Amino acid sequence: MIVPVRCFSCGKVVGDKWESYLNLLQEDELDEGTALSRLGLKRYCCRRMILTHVDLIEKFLRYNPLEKR
Amino acid sequence: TLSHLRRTNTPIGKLAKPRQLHNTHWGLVCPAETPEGQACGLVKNL
Amino acid sequence: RGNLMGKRVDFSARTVISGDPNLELDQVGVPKSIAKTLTYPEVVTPYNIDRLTQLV
Amino acid sequence: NASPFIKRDRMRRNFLRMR
Amino acid sequence: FEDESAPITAEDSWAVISAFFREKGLVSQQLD
Amino acid sequence: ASRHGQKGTIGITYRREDMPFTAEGIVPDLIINPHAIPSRMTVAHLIECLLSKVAALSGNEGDASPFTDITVEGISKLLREHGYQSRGFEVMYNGHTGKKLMAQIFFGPTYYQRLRHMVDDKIHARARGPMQVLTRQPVEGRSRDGG
Amino acid sequence: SEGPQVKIREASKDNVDFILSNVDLAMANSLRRVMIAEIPTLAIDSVEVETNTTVLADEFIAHRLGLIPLQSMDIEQLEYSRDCFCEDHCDKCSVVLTLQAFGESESTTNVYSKDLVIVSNLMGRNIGHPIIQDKEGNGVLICKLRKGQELKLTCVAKKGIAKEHAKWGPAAAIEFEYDPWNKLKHTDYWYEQDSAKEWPQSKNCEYEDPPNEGDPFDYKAQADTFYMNVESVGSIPVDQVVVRGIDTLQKKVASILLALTQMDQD
Amino acid sequence: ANWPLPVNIRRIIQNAQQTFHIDHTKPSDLTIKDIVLGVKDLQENLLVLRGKNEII
Amino acid sequence: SLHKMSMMAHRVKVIPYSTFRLNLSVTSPYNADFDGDEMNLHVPQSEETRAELSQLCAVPLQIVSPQSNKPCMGIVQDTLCGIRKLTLRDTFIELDQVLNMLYWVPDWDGVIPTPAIIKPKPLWSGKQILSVAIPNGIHLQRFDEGTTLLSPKDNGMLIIDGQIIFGVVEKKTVGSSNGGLIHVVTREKGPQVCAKLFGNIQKVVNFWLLHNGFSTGIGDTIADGPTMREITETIAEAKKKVLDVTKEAQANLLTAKHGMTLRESFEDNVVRFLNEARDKAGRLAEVNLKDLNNVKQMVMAGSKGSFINIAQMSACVGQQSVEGKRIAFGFVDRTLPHFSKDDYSPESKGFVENSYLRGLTPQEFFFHAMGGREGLIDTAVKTAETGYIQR
Amino acid sequence: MNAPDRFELFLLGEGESKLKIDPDTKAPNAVVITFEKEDHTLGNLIRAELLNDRKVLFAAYKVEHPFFARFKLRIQTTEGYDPKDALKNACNSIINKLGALKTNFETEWNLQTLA
Amino acid sequence: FIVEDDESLGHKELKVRKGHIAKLMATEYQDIDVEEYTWSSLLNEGLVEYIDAEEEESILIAMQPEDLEPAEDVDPAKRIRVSHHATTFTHCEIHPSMILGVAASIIPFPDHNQSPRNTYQSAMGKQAMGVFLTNYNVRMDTMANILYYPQKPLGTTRAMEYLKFRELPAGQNAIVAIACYSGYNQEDSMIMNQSSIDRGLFRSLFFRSYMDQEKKYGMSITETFEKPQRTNT
Amino acid sequence: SNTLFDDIFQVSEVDPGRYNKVCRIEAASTTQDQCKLTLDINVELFPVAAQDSLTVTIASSLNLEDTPATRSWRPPQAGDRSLADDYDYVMYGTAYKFEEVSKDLIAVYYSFGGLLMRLEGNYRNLNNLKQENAYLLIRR
Ligand SMILES: [Mg+2]
Ligand SMILES: [Zn+2]
Ligand SMILES: [Zn+2]
Repeated sequence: MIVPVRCFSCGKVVGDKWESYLNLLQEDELDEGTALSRLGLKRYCCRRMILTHVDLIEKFLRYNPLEKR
Repeated sequence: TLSHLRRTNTPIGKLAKPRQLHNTHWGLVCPAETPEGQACGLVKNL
Repeated sequence: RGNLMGKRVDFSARTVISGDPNLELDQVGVPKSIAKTLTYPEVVTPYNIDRLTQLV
Repeated sequence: NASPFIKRDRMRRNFLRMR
Repeated sequence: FEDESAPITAEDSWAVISAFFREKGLVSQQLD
Repeated sequence: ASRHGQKGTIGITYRREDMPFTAEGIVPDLIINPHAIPSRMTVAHLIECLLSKVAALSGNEGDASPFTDITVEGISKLLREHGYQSRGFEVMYNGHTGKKLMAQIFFGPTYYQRLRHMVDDKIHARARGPMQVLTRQPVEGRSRDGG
Repeated sequence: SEGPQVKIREASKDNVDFILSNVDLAMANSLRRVMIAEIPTLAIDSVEVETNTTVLADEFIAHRLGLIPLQSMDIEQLEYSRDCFCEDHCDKCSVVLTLQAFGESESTTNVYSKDLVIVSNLMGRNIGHPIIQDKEGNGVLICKLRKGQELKLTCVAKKGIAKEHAKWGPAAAIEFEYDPWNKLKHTDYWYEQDSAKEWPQSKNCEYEDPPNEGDPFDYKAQADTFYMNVESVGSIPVDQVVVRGIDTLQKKVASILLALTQMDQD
Repeated sequence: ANWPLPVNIRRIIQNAQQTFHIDHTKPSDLTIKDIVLGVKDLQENLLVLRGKNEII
Repeated sequence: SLHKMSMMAHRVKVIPYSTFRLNLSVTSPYNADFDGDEMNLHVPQSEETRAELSQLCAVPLQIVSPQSNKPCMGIVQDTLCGIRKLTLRDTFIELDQVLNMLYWVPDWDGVIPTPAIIKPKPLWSGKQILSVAIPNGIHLQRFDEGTTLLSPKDNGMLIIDGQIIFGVVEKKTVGSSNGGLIHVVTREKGPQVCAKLFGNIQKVVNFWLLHNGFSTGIGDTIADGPTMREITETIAEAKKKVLDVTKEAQANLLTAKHGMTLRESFEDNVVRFLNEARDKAGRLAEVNLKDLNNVKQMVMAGSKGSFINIAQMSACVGQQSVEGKRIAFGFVDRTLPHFSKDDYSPESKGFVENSYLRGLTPQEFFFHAMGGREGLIDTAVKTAETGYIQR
Repeated sequence: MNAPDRFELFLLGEGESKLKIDPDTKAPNAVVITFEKEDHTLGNLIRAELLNDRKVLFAAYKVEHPFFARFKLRIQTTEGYDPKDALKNACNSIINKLGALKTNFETEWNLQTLA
Repeated sequence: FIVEDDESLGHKELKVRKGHIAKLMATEYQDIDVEEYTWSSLLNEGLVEYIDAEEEESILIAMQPEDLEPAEDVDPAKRIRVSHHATTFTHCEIHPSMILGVAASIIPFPDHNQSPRNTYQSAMGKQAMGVFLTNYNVRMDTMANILYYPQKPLGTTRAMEYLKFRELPAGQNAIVAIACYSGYNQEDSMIMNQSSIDRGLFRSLFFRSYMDQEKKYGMSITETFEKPQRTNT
Repeated sequence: SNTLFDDIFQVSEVDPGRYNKVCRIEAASTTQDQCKLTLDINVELFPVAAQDSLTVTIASSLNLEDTPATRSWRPPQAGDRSLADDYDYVMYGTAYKFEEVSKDLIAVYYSFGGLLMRLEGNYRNLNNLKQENAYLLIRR
């Protein structure tokens, strides 16, 4: 629902590359493969972590908080 | 949930063969989506 | 048929089976929780007074 | 050999480029 | 594209399918 | 289970240093048996793994729709263009010793589903417990400490 | 010196690509396994949640926090918590971080690992800081807050190894190759028409002479000249992964020697 | 010719050949009368029913 | 639990996980898989039941089934594939791996066998190391087709004093078959020695297959270009024969076979031609497959798969049948609305000319779905009726 | 629920020793040493180093079950050579080779200036 | 689809053309100012038609438009396909993959599978774990299973784009080796990586909701939600 | 100990079969016109071509001293002298069949771990071979 911290297979930290992955797609107009290779994800185990991730936390954040401070 | 909302049921005491996938089922019910149990062929999905 | 010819019994266990090439042919790998639940009543003898005392 | 990729973002971009 | 009356391909029909699911949805029979 | 009727339970879990590894250091998340393939004739599992490998290497999600003109040879050509063996095999190494396996291993991403059958919701034992009111036999159901 | 030889082909901040020569297969594989699973590292081990109004579960957040790479340069100065005489944790065996995030903005506030604040006394060591790698300066994206949501929690990070849990592993993926030309015939190459054409040559084939295709099979040749590429998660520098792996394997063998001498003296 | 029968005679013959190291060149110590009488008394020793009357 | 071998007595080994663990060879009498199968345990509570449980219901005592006077437990799956691969003539094992294999056998006597090759390198064959698991005094002799005392194909089986002389060890030797190694060992040495044989063979073969590896892939389902052209020509000439028979029947020049009508004889001829087409294409694909083909290796070992699986994955799925006949005209005089009326062509009435590798056309997909649905219905009905019959 | 603690992969328990040496009655001058809380990482290294010893006739290791972090190491040496001394020599040679490897890697890394 | 005479081209052709496809895509990308062109627009212009099984008996349907409509070297990797050798079509299939249901549309390459395996997967796709709804936090369902990290499949069908499978996935892309590694994956078992499990592979949330009411049987026989004490209970 | 059989053979043909490491050679003796050999050879360790002259020897033991396997094999020590030092390819195996081809010709079958040989000839030179284990020493 949010980007995993580490790649499942090898353990490379991919959780810090998610926000820069979206920038490479929306304002640099790169295709997904070049955006993955630019971030340093050269193993397809790491590439499937970012490429196949679904950001379901954005849908969860549209609901109003139950306990609002 | 999507499969449950498009599920059909055929109540079964006749001499027909309602469990087999008929020719006329093309494009109307799924050719391979049915329970493996006693409801095989009787429960169909659109 | 449901109560005399067959019936539910005590001292029985059920879980998923998995393969183990490192077990013997006549060996079953029993979970430790299932082993702690299931019991055998061993009669106390001079041959097993010490082991049964330790188990108690 | 046909391309075995569902690439629908780039076709949306192309169709918006026609518009 | 350039020709309005050109015949469609197998790829174009998915657009038609999209229009179907833009109007019916997957539970259209129950609601109807 | 995979998306092809290939269900099964976890026999054992190995850590990363015990799993086989490729020359790129990639270890599987999952090892399934070859003997599940030929009798079940699940070719689409293999094509799905090959297409998913090409998809992950290229960054474009694979078109796995049924009646399209997508062949195994096209996916194999695309995989060879990425510098891998065209049929999905990879030279793997034994994790216990570091030696190369004599047979090369089919390797790649595959979509797997976690089914709702857990062992912890199914493990059950009863030495003694409550009895039924009528027959005075052990009750039914693991939630009631049944027999 | 006489023994295993190292020729580093490439060196980076988080990658070292080297050729380990004049060494057996077992010791190279043992070094690979020790780097993967045996190097002590600092990682967040326990999370005490005070406030959690996020859309993520407490245990979800705790699992994400365990996988945050923390600085572990001076991890040998830290003690294992099982070997410490404190009650739960202290400065001698743990590093206490805190995380206080509030959604005060209308847009979504991202909670990063740079927001983790060390509140324990480090005693001048070089541990506990979350590792920052990207150019933006933020860390790993921990959570996301909408307006009015709060996340207040305290992490205790203890030293451990990847055999206990993979969050303690600094080794990422370790590339490990030998005999790229298959001159030892350790693989029988699957093929359809031609094994040489259908199997792509590895990048290490430039570092060995190709076979002369008329010479007999060298049955006396053993596996040496390993091509290894260690990648660092970031917890320790990539050279310290290799050095600490050699040290850990050496300590394991020395512990075996010590146990052997202790039961020899009895 | 092939039918299910109790005792595998061929395996017993091979076990005797390999146990006593039959070289199939040295002449045999067996006399023919001994062979015939031994087979006959073996047939009399194959007991399934131990009754001592004509029917059994 | 249809039979007595589906309920047997084991010995407890307490393990630190939540599943029942059991040997792979004992799954065949239990009819047990590991796709979520559950099995019941029962604990005897007295010395009499504990004793007669281990003296009557014990797993080694049920190795040979009284149902078919042959063993019901055998070497299966990965152990069978690895025991075929281990006992090839090409399989030579170097000294370190030989020592690791020898230590993996629990009742190994501690003597390293003299290698089959002394010079220029000490190499042990796989037959030589597998013979360590076989107890001494075991003699087995089986001749396959074309098997002589010299075995050019390395088929058959010769074991003298527990030492493999020749023969690749396959399903005919260590499977649940009469006259195999399991049967001979349990009749000559007893049930406990046969259970130890199961364990020793599994341990040594599983270690070798661990350090050797075995896979299967998409490329194992692919026949080369000339073979695919030959398969297409075979299917095309069978379609030509079907078209000729159709023209003869439509000209009323086809005579009726005795005891059946004109249409029944026509359908029998068409089904025969399509079935022999599928068999010929599959035989071409199987002949094209190399010895390094993994599906071929599994079929040769007998561990999984058969000739028809290779035929359908690689060459041709073939004619789909519902109720023993071709696909009936469920519409008015046609099988699908994409065909014209009165179409008796193979593609109209359910012949799938494509393999699983090449993928089914939508009509072929639907006809194969009808065949699979009929198979599932027949499976459920057969299971219910046979449970009734068994009770 | 039945999952063992992960520290049982590398922590010696109560009443458990690191090594446990038994004489082997199958062959003369042979011992079986049970290594607790170790795995293939130590076993393969020790075995392959023992096979480089010239006076070692047999060296093998096995992990009898992957559930338990322990392995058995069988050593058979020549007459007059204690297998404990063979284990000591193999361990010492591994220590020396690893020290040389550490020094070589440190010098070669210090030669690198692009880090 | 509707197939008409189309005397301009001299042969049967689909009434839907590239202009209608362009209008449909323009409306679709407007949804993500010109005229709204929807499915009912196709229906009202006679481009598509609704056919039931009775009317399907009196029509001839082409499988594909570009193959069976126009009048007639081949790739050996492609499957063998006939063109039916007849040009009197009245309709065309919109796409043959729409013969499948919701569960079977998840299957990648179902035409490369044996049909019982497709049936088994259509059964077991309902037993998978994913995110059934995005408002599970505010729903007190009796049982709910949510994966930590759902991933959209690398190999995906066009049809599941309408099934919202890439938005609410029900699985993970696992790196899978097909190998006889240790003998612990025999008879449908699989060896999972423990290190991958430690990093969250297939880790899931489980929710269970317990309902309880205090019911008034009568005057004095009423239930109360309270913390009981051993002294008076 | 001593040589049970020794002869020089010329390889008539080499059949690889379906193997990659083992080839079955068929050779005929040069000194005797009716003694011939069919033998499986690991050709990666010992490559054999057609029309190759091979000295083929059968021995009951490798040590130079006379005989006094039940003894555990050990790796060869430095300075160990054996008959194998005089040859290029040494195999060890079991005799498993002694058949009579004719009134004079007998054939002996040996199995070196599954590598088979059939050696036939009459009995004035093959009478040393008996149902035991033997070494096959081949030099080129
Ligand atoms: Mg099952
Ligand atoms: Zn990775
Ligand atoms: Zn402390």
